[PDB]
Amino acid sequence: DDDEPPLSYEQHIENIEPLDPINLPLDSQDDEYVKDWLYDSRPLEEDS
Amino acid sequence: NELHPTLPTNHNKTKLLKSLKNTKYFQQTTIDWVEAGLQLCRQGHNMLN
Amino acid sequence: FTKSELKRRRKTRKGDGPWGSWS
Amino acid sequence: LYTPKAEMPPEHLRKIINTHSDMASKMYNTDKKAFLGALKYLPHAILKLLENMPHPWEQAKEVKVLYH
Amino acid sequence: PLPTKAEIQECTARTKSYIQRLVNAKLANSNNRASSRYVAPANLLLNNS
Amino acid sequence: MTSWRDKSAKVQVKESELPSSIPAQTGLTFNIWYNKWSQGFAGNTRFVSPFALQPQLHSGKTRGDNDGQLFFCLFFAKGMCCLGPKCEYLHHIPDEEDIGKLALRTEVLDCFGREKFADYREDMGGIGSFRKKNKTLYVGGIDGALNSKHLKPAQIESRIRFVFSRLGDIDRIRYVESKNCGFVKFKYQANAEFAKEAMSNQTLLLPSDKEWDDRREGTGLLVKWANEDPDPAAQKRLQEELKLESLNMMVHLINNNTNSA
Amino acid sequence: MPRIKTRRSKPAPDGFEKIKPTLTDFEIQLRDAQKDKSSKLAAKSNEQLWEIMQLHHQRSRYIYTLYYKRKAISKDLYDWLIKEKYADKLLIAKWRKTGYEKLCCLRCIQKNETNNGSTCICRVPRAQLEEEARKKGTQVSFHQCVHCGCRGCASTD
Ligand SMILES: [Zn+2]
Ligand SMILES: [Zn+2]
Ligand SMILES: [Zn+2]
Ligand SMILES: [Zn+2]
Repeated sequence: DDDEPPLSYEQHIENIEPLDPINLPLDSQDDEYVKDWLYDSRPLEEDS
Repeated sequence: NELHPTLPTNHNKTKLLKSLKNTKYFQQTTIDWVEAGLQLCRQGHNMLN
Repeated sequence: FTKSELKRRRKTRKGDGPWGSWS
Repeated sequence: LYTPKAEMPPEHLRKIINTHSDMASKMYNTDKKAFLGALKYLPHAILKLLENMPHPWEQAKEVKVLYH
Repeated sequence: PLPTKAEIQECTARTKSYIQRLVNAKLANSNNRASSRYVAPANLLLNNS
Repeated sequence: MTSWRDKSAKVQVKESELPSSIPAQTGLTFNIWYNKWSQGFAGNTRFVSPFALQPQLHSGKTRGDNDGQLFFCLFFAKGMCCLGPKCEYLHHIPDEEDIGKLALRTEVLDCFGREKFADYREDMGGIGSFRKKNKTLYVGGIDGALNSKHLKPAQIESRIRFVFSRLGDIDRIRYVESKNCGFVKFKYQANAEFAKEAMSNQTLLLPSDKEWDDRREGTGLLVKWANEDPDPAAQKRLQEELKLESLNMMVHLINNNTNSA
Repeated sequence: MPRIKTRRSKPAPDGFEKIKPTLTDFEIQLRDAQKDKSSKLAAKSNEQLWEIMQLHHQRSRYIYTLYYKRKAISKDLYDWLIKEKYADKLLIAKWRKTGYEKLCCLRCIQKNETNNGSTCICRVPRAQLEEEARKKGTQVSFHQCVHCGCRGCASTD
């Protein structure tokens, strides 16, 4: 609602567990090369 | 879009974020995106008000 | 100043430092 | 003679925004001007926010911000 | 007499430098960020005391 | 020394005890840029200061004493400084040693560091003019200060003589009953600047009086800069002192040409 | 990799449960320091910002002395603390240098922030400041720096 202010990040958002993001279930035999890193924030970022 | 190409200029060396970074009045950190969105809504509400 | 002196003068501070106050 | 930018704590930003909720004091007279002069740059700030939006496969995204 | 060729160049380069210093004053004073694209200390005072 | 340099300055007001930064409501909506109230009819908007300076009590050493601060704490004069001994500015009545430090600086700005202006404010309030070295205060608004006590015509002058004597050396004190106002002239401009912000919006109640619980309901007394004194009994004294100032300067000035030659 | 315990976040290594009650005490002080305590003074408002830079320093000294000084935690724990932002990667990296042992924060050595090309004055040794004020015949005028309230970071004192 427009009357209520935007609730602060830290009193409300930061403490709660986030949720389950959208992910395909995957096949461990078909998708084994990508299944570890496909849903990273930046995939393969640390892999030299 | 393909018919009328607008080519960028090469002398555009001053970007906005980079020139603001050189100033002592801007500091840098990493926060969550949803925090950065709510900060911008509170900042933008103050700017108009 | 000597190292034994500076070791002694840094114990004058009320806190441990860097926020320990000479005052 | 260039060292890079110093990477402040996240709480240092956080208190400042909490502090400027009610600028009733006389001390905020320059900082009110800084709100008002920042309005022309706000449009750029909306772009950098929306282009960095978390995609549906991400719970939370930690972005690197530059603040006044 | 017409002005000599060495005389017009002494007056052109004095005037051209004065004009270009004025234009660079106008572009730098404008609040457009896209105007630095198109562009004194240790003074003595008190009889250099 | 014994009253001032002996102790350290004390915290006058706790920081929670400070007043709210928003003013008392005289309007419908509060304006955020200009920290005032907008859709309102009018208001007297002047109120009695809840705080006051006890000079022999609150004075003491501060941080600016060790730092060599030239300027006095404006809130110390209002009785409102919450920093106490941690404050950057001075916390004592100005002395001849202090004003001698301010001698190069007093010409353009007051003892509190605030810059003076070209001409006076219209009502003769505010900071002051650098064109005139005014050392005389106009003590006005005494009726609301006393909370409408009659008292005497001249017991009013006793309270004015009592309070302003704590704030520095006095040239003279004149009270005018028909105009219901006082004229206090100080030895130094710096004391007059200090006593002006010290005594703005104050009360003269003296606790023993019966209205001391209702010192807050009243108006408060205006301390404003004073105009020139219109009687020729005083006018001739001005050109006499201006003569004597000129003779003391020429002796100082021919010594400059002596060193110049 | 974030601060928030996400599902992409990696579970903690072995030695973390021993140091977790110490780290929570820094964490609850940072929640109370950001509490928006409305203070109308400029001298008090930044003074509360000085508490935050102190607690971020003191949490990072703690993890610094666990790993480099006393060797009390493993490297697999210590890298997990940096990726989960419990410690400052770049501030600890200055404490390993010789002149920067007791560094105040990263901001007080940035040469571009200042009007001169200088560090903050809290980098200057106290005995040097006492010597320069002695020649002037005054006490030293510096008490607390404007960036984070330091009182001297110099490794000699
Ligand atoms: Zn004070
Ligand atoms: Zn420091
Ligand atoms: Zn620092
Ligand atoms: Zn500093």
